[PDB]
Amino acid sequence: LDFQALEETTEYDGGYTRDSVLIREFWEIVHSFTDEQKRLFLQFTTGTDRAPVGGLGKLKMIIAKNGPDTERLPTSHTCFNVLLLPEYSSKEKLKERLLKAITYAKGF
Amino acid sequence: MQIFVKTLTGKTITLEVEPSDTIENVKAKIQDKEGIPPDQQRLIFAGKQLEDGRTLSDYNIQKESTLHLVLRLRGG
Amino acid sequence: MQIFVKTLTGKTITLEVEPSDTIENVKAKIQDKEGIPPDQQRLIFAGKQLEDGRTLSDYNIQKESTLHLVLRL
Repeated sequence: LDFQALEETTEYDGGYTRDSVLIREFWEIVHSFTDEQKRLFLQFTTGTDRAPVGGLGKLKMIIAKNGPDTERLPTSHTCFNVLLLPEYSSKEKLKERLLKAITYAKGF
Repeated sequence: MQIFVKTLTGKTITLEVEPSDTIENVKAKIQDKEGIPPDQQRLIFAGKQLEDGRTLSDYNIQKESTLHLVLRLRGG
Repeated sequence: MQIFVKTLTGKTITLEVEPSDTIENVKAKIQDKEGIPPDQQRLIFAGKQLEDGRTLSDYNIQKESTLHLVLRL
């Protein structure tokens, strides 16, 4: 699981850029995940924990701005590896909501 | 009365409710305790999804009945 | 286009498919290269079990996408 290949090929949508404070807070949270938190995040956003042939960079993950600050949880579409992330007010709020999402969600 | 809402983490959310409480009120209490909006919640009791507009009594949910919370998030 | 199919054993089968191919066709092709009958195959993409009557485009399977093969019995 190379989450650095995943970050290198990640696109951003809805106003997010690689410079967005939220996106940098995001990658700080994701790179610091435990191996199980990493497998959960991948299960949540791509539908599987096992990396593809070619590596995590093949996912071409998209992180799309899901509107302004809210307590609404992040959502995903696994047929596109799209993660809808609302612009959260903090980083610990982003970590808390994101972790609750990938731990409590199962199904489509 | 007390009811329990089990998450996939195994965590149990204990709610103080009345039998005349609607399913909307139960989602509101879960929202107050967890932050999850009601439209991102799906509540399961006895294999049935709980529908708004009905009371816990209509589902014969009793004291210390256990419901299951699954979150509608990863619709892919 | 080219796609990959990784098994539980870790082996990866490389297939050349067209996006309009149905999942019956992919299972038949897996049978052709590895001998596994299509009724012993279970193909997953994006966490979803893939239906035989569907095409690869219906599941947004693109070039160099990788599916997962679980053996179905």
